[PDB]
Amino acid sequence: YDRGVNTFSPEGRLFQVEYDIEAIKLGSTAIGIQTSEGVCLAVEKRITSPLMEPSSIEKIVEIDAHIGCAMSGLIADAKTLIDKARVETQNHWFTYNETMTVESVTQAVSNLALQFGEEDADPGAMSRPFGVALLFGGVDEKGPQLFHMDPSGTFVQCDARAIGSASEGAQSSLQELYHKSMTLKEAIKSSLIILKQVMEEKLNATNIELATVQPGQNFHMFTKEELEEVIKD
Amino acid sequence: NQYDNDVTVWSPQGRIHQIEYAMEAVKQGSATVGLKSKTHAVLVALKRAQSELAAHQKKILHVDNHIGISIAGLTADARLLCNFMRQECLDSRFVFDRPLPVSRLVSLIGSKTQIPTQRYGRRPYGVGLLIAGYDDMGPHIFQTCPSANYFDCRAMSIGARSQSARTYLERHMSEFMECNLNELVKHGLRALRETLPAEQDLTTKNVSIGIVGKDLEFTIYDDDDVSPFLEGLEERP
Amino acid sequence: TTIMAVQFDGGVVLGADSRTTTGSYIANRVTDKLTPIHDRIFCCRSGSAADTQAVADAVTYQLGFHSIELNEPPLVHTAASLFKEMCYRYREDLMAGIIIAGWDPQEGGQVYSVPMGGMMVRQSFAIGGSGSSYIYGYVDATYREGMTKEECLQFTANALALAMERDGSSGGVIRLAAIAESGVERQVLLGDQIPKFAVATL
Amino acid sequence: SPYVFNGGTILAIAGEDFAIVASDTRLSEGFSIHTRDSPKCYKLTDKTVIGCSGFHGDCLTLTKIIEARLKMYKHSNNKAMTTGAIAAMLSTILYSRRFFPYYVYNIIGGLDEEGKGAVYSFDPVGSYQRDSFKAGGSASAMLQPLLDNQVGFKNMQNVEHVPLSLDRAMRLVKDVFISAAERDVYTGDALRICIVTKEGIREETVSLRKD
Amino acid sequence: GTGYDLSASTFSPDGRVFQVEYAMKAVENSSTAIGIRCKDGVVFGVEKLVLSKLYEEGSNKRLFNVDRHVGMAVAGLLADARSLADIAREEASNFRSNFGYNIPLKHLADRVAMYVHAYTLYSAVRPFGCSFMLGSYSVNDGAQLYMIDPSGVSYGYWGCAIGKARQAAKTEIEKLQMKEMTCRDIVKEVAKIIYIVHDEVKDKAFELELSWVGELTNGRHEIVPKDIREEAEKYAKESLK
Amino acid sequence: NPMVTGTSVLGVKFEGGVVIAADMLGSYGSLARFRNISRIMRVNNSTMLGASGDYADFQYLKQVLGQMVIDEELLGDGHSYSPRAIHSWLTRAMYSRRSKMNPLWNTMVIGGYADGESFLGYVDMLGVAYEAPSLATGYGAYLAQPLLREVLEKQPVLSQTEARDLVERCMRVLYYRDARSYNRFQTATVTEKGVEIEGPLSTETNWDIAHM
Amino acid sequence: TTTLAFKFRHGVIVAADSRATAGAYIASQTVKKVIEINPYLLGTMAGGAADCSFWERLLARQCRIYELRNKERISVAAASKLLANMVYQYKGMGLSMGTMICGWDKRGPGLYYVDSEGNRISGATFSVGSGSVYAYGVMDRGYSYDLEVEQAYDLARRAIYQATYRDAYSGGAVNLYHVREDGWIRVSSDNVADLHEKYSG
Amino acid sequence: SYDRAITVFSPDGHLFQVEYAQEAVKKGSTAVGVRGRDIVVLGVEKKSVAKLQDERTVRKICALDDNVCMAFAGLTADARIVINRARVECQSHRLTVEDPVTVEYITRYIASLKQRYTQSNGR
Repeated sequence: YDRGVNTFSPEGRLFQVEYDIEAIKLGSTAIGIQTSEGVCLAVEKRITSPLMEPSSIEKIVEIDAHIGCAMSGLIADAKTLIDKARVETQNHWFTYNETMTVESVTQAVSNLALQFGEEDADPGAMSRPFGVALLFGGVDEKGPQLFHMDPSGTFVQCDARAIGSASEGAQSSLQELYHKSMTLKEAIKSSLIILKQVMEEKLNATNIELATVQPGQNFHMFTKEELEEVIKD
Repeated sequence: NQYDNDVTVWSPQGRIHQIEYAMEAVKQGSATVGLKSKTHAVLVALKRAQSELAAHQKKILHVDNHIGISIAGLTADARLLCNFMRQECLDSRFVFDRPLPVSRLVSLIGSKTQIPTQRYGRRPYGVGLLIAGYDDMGPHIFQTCPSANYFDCRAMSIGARSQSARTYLERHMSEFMECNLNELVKHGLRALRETLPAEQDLTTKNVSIGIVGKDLEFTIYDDDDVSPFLEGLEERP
Repeated sequence: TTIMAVQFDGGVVLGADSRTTTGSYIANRVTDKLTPIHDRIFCCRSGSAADTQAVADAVTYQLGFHSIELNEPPLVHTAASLFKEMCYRYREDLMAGIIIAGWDPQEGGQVYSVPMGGMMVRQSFAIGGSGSSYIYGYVDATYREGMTKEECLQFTANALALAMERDGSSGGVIRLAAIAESGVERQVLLGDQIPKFAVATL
Repeated sequence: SPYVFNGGTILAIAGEDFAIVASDTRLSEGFSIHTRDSPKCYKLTDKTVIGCSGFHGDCLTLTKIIEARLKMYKHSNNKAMTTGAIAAMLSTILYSRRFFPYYVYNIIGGLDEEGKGAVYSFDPVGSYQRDSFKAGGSASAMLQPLLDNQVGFKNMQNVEHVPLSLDRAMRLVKDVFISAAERDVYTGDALRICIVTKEGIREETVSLRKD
Repeated sequence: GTGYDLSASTFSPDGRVFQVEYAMKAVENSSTAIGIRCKDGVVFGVEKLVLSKLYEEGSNKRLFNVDRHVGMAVAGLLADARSLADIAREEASNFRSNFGYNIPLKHLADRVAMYVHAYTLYSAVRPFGCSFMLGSYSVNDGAQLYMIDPSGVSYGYWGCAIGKARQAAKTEIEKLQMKEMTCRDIVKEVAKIIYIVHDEVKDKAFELELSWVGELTNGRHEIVPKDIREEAEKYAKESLK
Repeated sequence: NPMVTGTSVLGVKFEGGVVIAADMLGSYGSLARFRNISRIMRVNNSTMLGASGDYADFQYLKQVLGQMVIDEELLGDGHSYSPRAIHSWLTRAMYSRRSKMNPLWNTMVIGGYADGESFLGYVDMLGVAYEAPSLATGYGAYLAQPLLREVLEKQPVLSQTEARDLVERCMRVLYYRDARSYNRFQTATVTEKGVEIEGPLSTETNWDIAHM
Repeated sequence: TTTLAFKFRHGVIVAADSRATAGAYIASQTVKKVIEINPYLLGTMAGGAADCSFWERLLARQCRIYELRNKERISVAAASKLLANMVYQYKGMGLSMGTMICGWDKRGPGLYYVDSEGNRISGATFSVGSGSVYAYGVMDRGYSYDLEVEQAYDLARRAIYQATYRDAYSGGAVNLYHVREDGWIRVSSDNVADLHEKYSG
Repeated sequence: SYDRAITVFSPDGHLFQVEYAQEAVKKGSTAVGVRGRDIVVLGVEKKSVAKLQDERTVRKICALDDNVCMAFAGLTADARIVINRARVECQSHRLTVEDPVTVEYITRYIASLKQRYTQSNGR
């Protein structure tokens, strides 16, 4: 191109970031909500052939026993910030002997978004930004929390968020089915029915991944049989 | 069509189009206001709509026990400059054992922000700042732009449709230099209540307030603590 | 080594000996310890010869380059400060013990000292070297305000001679230089020209 | 030499709902005295406090580093720092200069997150441990045994295990410091005490022997 | 011109570095900043326009104290000019640290002009857009006034008129005797000049800045007192009509 | 390895102000080489300093402090430095330079007069810093501090003249029982007006004990 | 200092003392020398405490990162190799270290010995400190793979007590641990002033 | 040095260099792989007869270690470089850890390499 990367448009907005955010809407759909006793996270997997055992398709990972994450967009550039998250969490536990909150983690992870430039930029650095949307989740000193991220370093706290291609239908159908005193069962049922509504396949018992975090237990990723009892309805 | 891609080429009319394009960004967010009195300084921010595309944003930050800021554009650059200021203040306190003034900090900010406006492949910080503090010389309010040109102001607003707030401020000026805290806060709120589209009046979940002075270490006010300040407001005419 | 510098109204006077030594053997007996730096500014070397020569050459280069721009005769404080910095930045590797003297149109004749540390002091007269300890009492009892030129010349000559008899690391020929507004004048003393003092005998 | 011996002792005690940190207020060097007013106790938060002794120039630049790191943590995490985190940070701060270390003996005191008392002892390289009482400094050897006897009830028979109070510990430390001044030379000229409890901090000063 | 004006490393057919003309075109849109030198010192008469009066009196200052004995008056972009002020301060501090006396003015002008001209050759930088003036006075030498353009030229003057009104103002300094009258009876001439040159319809209002150096300030560069600014303004307002 | 050195320095604070005293000698080992040099300076209108030890490092610090103050007195903002900031800067400089094994062989004494409050500091080659109403470097710590202490323990409110006379007395004693001194010492003061320096002075002396 | 360790049918046994001196002055008498690296591994302190703590906290950090990246728990041999390789960079600078890594993996029990010089060796019986020679002699008369847990406990107690009765820089309390296939557990923190009565003393 | 941001975005994300690279992979000697309960097989097709050729020199299949193998279907020089670096890593791992590698490990290594070269400057 003939326009550089660190440029502005006649609207105050950068170009490459406005272009990368136009990619997130080409990824899979992810959902995350919070309650007074736990957070739930769910993600869809778009397999392509009866082969390619989906056991390898992993889109929900463990930043720590009390913190998880879910990604959408370019899954490649995603596995560069997860190692940084784990590194920072362990470095904190090593220096201070305690657990890192969620806000600190998300801030440290988002500080690395707008580091890029065609010039020196301390060689060994980035030539372009990451195309990925991240949704964190976990318990900390002040109840269950939840956050959100975008490829511009503009994270924001939320309570029920949905990203992916069809991120509108899963929000207009999420503004009315939420109340501040909902439990985990109905939460997961609502998430699963709206996923069903937005899914492209017949919602098999293995076309999706799910996880929960509540104070008592740690990060627990569900099995295949547990995902059966719930789908019976 | 060819001078509008780099921060180095001059236009035949003596203008650099890229810095104008950057300044066009600060005039896209939500409005913010800052003012001062004989012994107190105030900053107010107007988080918008609180649920959709602006669910929960933070437009006020703590820099030091006598300096605070409010931002009006990009956020990553804002955090960058914020960390810069914090480190400079900590260095001054570690070396001389005394708080750093405000004018010198603004000078350093301008010196840092002016560099990328000269050389190749760089871009200027697309953020406008409103700074408040109190030093031995009394209270101080400053305004900073993308172009490294800083101003000192008696009362200033930055953000979307802030011209009406400018008019209002210029209207009721001499009333200042005599009013106390609550009065200044009510003034600022009645001022920024104009930017709204004749609807969606103020609430306790959109306004953020920061206050500083001779007996305050730049206190902040969350969503719940504005209610005692929100009273005393008349209905929009 | 033994170097001496004196100041009078319209100029200055310098004085030095002519011996070099590497133990108890004399490698040279005529060496010149008066090194010009500009048309009207001089120096006086002591200690190691290599370091003194290097420092003086570099100062001469810098001062010529600095004077060719301003289009004005330089000052003595300038050269003295250059010496100060060069000998203070390397005080752990050098042994110089230098003196500066000269003339300039703003102030009259000027003298400065610069010992091994890297200091800088101006004084009505100055001395340096190993054989100076033996005359610290003679310059004190003879100096007087209001001295003319010839007086300073013979004073420096006598002091040098008295230092070159008791010290084994100094002797030979006595070199002198008189500086003023009109120009410079050099001079050399040897043999029957040097003073003599009768030796005590019982 | 890059080191100096300035003298100074420190004492700390814990309890169920309070902590105490006592020290001298004298600065010497060699056979002479520099000043008689230079305290060691330092306040970091409304619930934790520190004490340092040894080489002055090393005990004066570490406090600033800790203060700065506390401010930066408060700015980054949006909350203050507890006691254990302070100790875990100081260990690394000391171990950074391992082959060119400090020469200061630190002792931390404060309240546990539950509301109880906590004291942590350190060493110039960064090895710390939690305790009930410690007397690091120039006079540790004189004080540790007396504290062992009068707070652990060792080498005693048929002695109850009554708890400790505030006034009791205050009187005990006062008498101890009164005793240790007649036999040590680097100790005297003042006494300072800092108490930390569920309602904040208190400071007290006491006169001692001159010599 | 197709692409001969996109870089500072390109000569046009007739021979011209267009990017420097395009820069200096910026100072032709700023306020006038004249200054003169009679017999014992320099005097600047910068004028700063009033915009968004919510500001304080003393913002956007255009008169820096570069050093204990020299003063600067700028015209054009303020950021670049502040950078150049820092450059001059550093130069004058290093000179003193290395030699041991207050730097003269010719050398300062030449050094800063070299720095400014370093940017008129490569393509990795942008020519400055400020054209300023330096003033000083000493006892050995006398009064010294200079001027610099974005290209790197340094000439010595008796009177300059940097600003958009480069013409129609120099003439008003010719009739004056810029070598005989003392540094006390010229503030009035400078003030009435910058007052009658100002247009009252194209611009709302302005404020007047000043400075002083010479034997009265003992070589020190300081602002002009207000007790005399009062009578200066009175003289101007009475002379205009 | 310091070659040309300076001897003890004195400082005492009276009511509303402070006073300092220092001799004039660049002794080289055991030789009295230079005898008309000043070891006291004037940073600004409300701060003054004194040094012992090597004389070249003193000049270096003098130059740097002067340039700092000049850089401060250019902008024009109503602010300025106070003795506390100078003290902190000096302490940090000495510590940072010693941590690299290239120290400054000097011992600094700082006076000052802020708004209603005085100051009197102490700085060493290693970074040891403290304050007090009186102090002294070198042998002055054994022959002078005791007198000052004994005089303050009974009257901790001193007038200008009292401080001046006590300073003269301790300087006399130093000249008697010290081997690297001289009878040419300056005595500087700092009041609410500003800083002032008295020229070369000399003390009275008695030797009748030599007749026994 | 005094530490011992030995493995047999029912797993590994570890033990140490609770004393810490600075020359001839006893600074501490309640130290914890069995570092709890994790719910799966164990450590041991001897020489310099700061080093034996720092360089094993770092090892805990690295083992956790490994478990996170690879979804499989680390072994003992890899742990010892990591520690040795990270410590070999500081050869000849002043580090003092002696440690035992104890645990259980798919290869069965595991006991390794490491120091700052660089040597890394397995074994079935180890003792370290200024009083390991007095402990070897009594552990060698009574050791047997086919031991019962109670007798092994008694043997460890007895060895530590007899080593303490002779070495001056060793004494205080005896803290005994035990590692099993599903983690480890703490057993007791007996005091020497009370064992002297139970035993023939 | 060199830095020009070779790989960049587009109006729809659509990194064009990657699209072009995989369009090249759209050629290059199709390969095949299979996994059984007892055996793993993998083959590849030769594009030319080339009687004069020495087969052992032009082999597509290779070995990273006694446990692992691999094929490829694009350019040959880049493949050689990748294989060499993977061999280096598989040999360094067995040094630190006292056990061989798994397949996921080396696969993740290889893919992180390609990602880094997809994001870096001048590459």
